[PDB]
Amino acid sequence: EVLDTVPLTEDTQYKVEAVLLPNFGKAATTGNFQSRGLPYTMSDTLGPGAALCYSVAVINLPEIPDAMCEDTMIVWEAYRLETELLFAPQMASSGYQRANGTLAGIEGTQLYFWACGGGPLDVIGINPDPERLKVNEALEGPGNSDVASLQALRKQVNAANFPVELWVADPTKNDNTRYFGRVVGGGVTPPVVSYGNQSTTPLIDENGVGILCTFGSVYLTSADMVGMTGLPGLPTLSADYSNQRTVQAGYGRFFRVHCRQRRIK
Amino acid sequence: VEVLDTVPLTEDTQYKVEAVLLPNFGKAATTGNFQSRGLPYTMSDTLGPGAALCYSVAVINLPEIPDAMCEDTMIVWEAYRLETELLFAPQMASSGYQRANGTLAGIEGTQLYFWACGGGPLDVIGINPDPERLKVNEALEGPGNSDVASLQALRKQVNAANFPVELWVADPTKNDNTRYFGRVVGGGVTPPVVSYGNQSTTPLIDENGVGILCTFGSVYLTSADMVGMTGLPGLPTLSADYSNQRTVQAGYGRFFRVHCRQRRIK
Amino acid sequence: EVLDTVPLTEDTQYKVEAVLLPNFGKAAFQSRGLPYTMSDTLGPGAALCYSVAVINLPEIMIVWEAYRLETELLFAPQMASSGYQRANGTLAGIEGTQLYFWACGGGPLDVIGINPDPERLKVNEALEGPGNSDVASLQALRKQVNAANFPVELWVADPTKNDNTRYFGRVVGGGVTPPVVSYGNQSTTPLIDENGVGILCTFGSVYLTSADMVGMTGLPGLPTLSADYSNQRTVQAGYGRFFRVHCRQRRI
Amino acid sequence: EVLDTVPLTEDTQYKVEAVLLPNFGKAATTGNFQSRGLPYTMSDTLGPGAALCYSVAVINLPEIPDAMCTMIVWEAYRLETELLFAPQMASSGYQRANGTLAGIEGTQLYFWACGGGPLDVIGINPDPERLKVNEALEGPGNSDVASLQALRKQVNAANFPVELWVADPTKNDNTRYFGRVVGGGVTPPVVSYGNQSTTPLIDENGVGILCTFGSVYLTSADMVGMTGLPGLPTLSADYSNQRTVQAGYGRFFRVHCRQRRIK
Amino acid sequence: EVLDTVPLTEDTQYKVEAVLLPNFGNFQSRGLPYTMSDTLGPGAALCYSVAVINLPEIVWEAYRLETELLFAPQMASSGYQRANGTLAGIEGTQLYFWACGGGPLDVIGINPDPERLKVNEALEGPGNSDVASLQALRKQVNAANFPVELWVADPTKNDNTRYFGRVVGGGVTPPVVSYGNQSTTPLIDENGVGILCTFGSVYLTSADMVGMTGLPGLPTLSADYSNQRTVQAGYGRFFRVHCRQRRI
Repeated sequence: EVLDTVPLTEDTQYKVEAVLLPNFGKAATTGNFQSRGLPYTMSDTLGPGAALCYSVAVINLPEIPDAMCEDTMIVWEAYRLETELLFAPQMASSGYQRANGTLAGIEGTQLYFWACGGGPLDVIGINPDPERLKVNEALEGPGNSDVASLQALRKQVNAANFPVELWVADPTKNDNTRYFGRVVGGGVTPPVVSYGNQSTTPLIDENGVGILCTFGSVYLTSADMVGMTGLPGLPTLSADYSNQRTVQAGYGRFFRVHCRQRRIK
Repeated sequence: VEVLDTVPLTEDTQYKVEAVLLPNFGKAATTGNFQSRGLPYTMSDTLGPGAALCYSVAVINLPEIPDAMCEDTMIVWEAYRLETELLFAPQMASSGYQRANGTLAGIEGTQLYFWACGGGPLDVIGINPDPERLKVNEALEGPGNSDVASLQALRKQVNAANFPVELWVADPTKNDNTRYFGRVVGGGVTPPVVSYGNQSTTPLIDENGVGILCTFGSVYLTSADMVGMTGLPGLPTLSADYSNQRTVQAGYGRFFRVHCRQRRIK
Repeated sequence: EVLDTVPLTEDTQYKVEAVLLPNFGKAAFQSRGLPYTMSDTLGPGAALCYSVAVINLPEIMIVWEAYRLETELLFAPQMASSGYQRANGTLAGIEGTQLYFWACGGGPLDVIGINPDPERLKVNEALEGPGNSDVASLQALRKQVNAANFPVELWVADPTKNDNTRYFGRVVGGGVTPPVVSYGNQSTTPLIDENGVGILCTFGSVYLTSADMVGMTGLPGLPTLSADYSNQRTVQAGYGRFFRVHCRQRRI
Repeated sequence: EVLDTVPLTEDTQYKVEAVLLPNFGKAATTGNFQSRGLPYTMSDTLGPGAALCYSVAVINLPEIPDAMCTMIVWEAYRLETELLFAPQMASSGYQRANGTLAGIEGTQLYFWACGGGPLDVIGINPDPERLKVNEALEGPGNSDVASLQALRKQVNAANFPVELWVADPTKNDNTRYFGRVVGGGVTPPVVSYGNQSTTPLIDENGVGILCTFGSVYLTSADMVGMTGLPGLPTLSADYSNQRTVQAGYGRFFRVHCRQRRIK
Repeated sequence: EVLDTVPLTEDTQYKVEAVLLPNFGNFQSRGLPYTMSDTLGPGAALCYSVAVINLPEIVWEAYRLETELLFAPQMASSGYQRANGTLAGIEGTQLYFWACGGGPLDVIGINPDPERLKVNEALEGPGNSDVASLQALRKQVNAANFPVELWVADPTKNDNTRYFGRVVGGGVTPPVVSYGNQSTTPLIDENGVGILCTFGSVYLTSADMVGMTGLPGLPTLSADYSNQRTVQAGYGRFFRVHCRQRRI
């Protein structure tokens, strides 16, 4: 039961910024912050350090004095955010394609994903080919379903080792989270990344209600796979160099989250 | 049917329901074949069951409305808005590698993204794009022999799991109590672009403010999401010798949330 | 001189539907043509022509005014139907040059005839010949699409006329370009001008014209996109183009 | 000083239509109206008849009786413009390697302008040392950058190549223009057209193009890409000496004028 | 503390124009050959362009701007590709960037491969981080030698600068450039406040890499000619900045 916002003052408003760093997770409890992974390989197995995992940040919010009074409590409500991907054009850094006599640049399959909620992101585990695709056991294994059935494995992203190839935001949950993702397929598809500091993203639902941070924190999740790359000053996009193809992630993803106070029953 | 006023909004006169429609490479009418990759599609002239993507359907029962009938009027659920999202992840090791470009192959090729929401099954037109040369296995719903959407082309409703999306098109001359949208992309190496999120919404109301009238007590959902084709994990693809392994890649599922209110009709 | 609309009743409003079928016109319906060839010559049966419908409206100076339409392209993904490309070890699909065009007017569509290469491009006698201009000059041939044999490669909607028609077209070039087709039953298209006046159907009918070339295709289950099979490439059209035209009464 | 519009009557409003034809200029005073050029060549030199030049039209407007008191002038406040073009199939040759029609592809430019005088342009040679320009065409001088020293002219003739002359954003105070460039050698073109779109020409103060010289000046260029010849191979080295620029068939303009008082 | 705008007159409003020229830190629209090496070299790598425009002697508040890229189609200028029997044109990786602020642009230095990507000493080195951590080098673009491959607008700062960038990857990607003199860009924040020019100047920054190119009339997009591939920049980026007065 959501009631009214507390009248706006300096004390009833709070904003916070964070930069989520790319994470080729190798462990649950600690991230591996690097914007390029280990070589991905042309194998049937996702390897730790090679596969891009979700990035997460949990940001504690200030205590609200006299929060509980009568049957109502006051909580922080995140009602708007700005987010931006940090990235530069890749030239000398990404190797050369002999067949086209030029720089290879970044290309291939992509994912651009962000979420903001009052708890960790609900996800579904899907193995696109449960018989043939293998997942190193240091990464969160998605179970045996290739479809998003009631039986598919469900978890929350509370750790550094959830590969983006295996875990999808769960639309049947995430009732107190907003999220947005874009996937691009193909192996040579060019990426297009835009950024700036004038755009903003509202977080309010149809009733004017944002994310209710009833656990005292705001939870951020992201993943930004820009494509694949070769190594600087070496050939790529040729059979002999497939063993060096590497995932290129964004340099980081900036968030600015705006909060106000909201009374709930 | 004359549409009267909405019933005043309360907790009891509004209802929302969720479903996830799973991909189906139909092999039979009454039982779906829920998998997100088919059997190898083949380079042949014949659509085979398990290989060809079929429409997914769900029929979702809505709550009984007590005391709904008065003389010449009744109260029914009206679906006025929906959210729908495709579930999908980037495909990397799962989709093989292309030697010629020394990199992962990923998903590419011909695509279809389709959804429908209505008060009964989706009306479709059967079209064979080449009636003389394109063959269809008898386990699948055969579209008949028209290559054009003439008055004579076969018409059916999608009431089973074995209607291939390659052979059956939403019928714009019918579907007066269904809303639908589809997007087709051609080519054999075309990259897919899929987006999803839980903030977008789709109104279902017509120019008179009237949504889908779920007069039979259920809402009918239909979908198809072919993201492209794929090779097998860790193996070479996009080369002549491995064409017999190319497989259709479907979405993992299609989410719907349907919002309903009550409407009196006369 | 256009005056006021007639007050709205059940009798002063009319809507009609039609599905125009693809036409590879041979003289003045199939969704794939005869093989197109790599040659310098457009053939009847190979080249896509405009589709036309003249739809009679009810007897009622008051005339019917079309103020809004819905239009949708009917099409399915092409997989086994379009053959395979050995070089990429996968299905070929539909690709290449495209045209998506519709018009709605109170008479036939005004067009300009253009031969893009008057010295070298040849046109079979069964098709409506565009004359000898490669530019939309005053001298370029002007006709109306009142028959089934106007090839879309040779006739372009005339923006100096069509004062009582609305039209829209999109051309995509290239030979391997992927097509993108969308359709649904919720979109709609107003037909009214700056002064609130739609199409005035002064002959007692509404005139529809369309062309939907989605690209080229090989034959089912056979190799394509290679030299040996170049003589088998065929134009893929849409299966049909749906129109719903909404009319009211207008005093002239 | 711009004052008020004249109260709208039949006499205080005027609209005019034109179709600007493609021009592969070979001389200054006379256009060369064709929608395909001579073969462009794979050379370091822009050839006359091969390089697309800007198309221009200057349209005289009606005399306004008792215009001076302040003076009344025609103000162009809105226009419609559309490209005339058809799909190119048999006309554009075949790509042997892919066993299909080549169609139109490659580098593109779609440009229009409408103003009260000729378009102001900057001359830029993208490689002053190595790119050569036939002497029948307006040479852009020796700057590869849009500096204060770059050659400046107006498009007052039929021989300004679009590869060498860019609309000048430091001038054109009484012109509106828009351009789109697409690179690459095999990029597919997308052209749309219709008779329902419109383009406003009014600025922040609601003032359009003031036609103080008694005419409206139209400028355009529509390079759709390159093409081979009908029934012949293309997109292969052996036939590269036949690759030709494909222009639009024409560009339609309808320009809407009203009367405006100025001081 | 931001107070009220000063009432509008002829005196309290000011606009200024500039064209920022491409800078391979210095003004040329094609660099030296870029090389297929592991090393960014001076004159081959595109750097940010900068202009500091002094304003007339309360501070000036830039509330609106127009910006456009100057560029022409590249045909004979960009070489020929034998494999497709036609002109190569411009293609490849791209950046289109502009910024307008009351001081220099705040940037973060990032080396995308600290172990292998090398940077010539004449260019501003980004330090050793491949991620935008608190540890990543932080600088302002106040010189002509900041490579756009190494320095990214800092979203954690730039509180008095507006910026926008677009990056396109790949080695053969076609560029699409649009321009015109009717579009405009507001610079005001949610409170109606623009760029406060508290040093009495407006600071402009830009980068426009349209792709790569071969030399005129010569083969390109083939191995033997890779040592001739060169970055193609825009011919210039125009700005018109609109200013009013604001009590501070």
